[PDB]
Amino acid sequence: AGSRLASGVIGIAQAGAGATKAVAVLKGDGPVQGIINFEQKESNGPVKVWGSIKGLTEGLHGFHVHGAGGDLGNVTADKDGVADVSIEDSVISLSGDHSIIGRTLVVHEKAGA
Repeated sequence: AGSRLASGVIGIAQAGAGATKAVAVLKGDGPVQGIINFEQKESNGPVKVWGSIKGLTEGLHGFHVHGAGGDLGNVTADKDGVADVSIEDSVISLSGDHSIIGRTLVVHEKAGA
């Protein structure tokens, strides 16, 4: 039994004079679905990750971008199976050589734990 993932590619939403936005539509097995937004005002600036994921078993779930420097820790799903996400991370970026744009966001469907 290898780990089942819900995942989605991180796509560009907007550009500005430095400001970037991106979205990942997460899709997995059964009812697992979510939308995760990413925002950065300036290059090399902190990245605000926010959104929510539904259909997850209650508990912790591995949550990260597939690739180097892509660990965002875990998200916590409540008894409804809903995990609200709200992280600010300066490791990841939406520009440069390690831009998470075009890379795949994944969440472990197996709880924590």
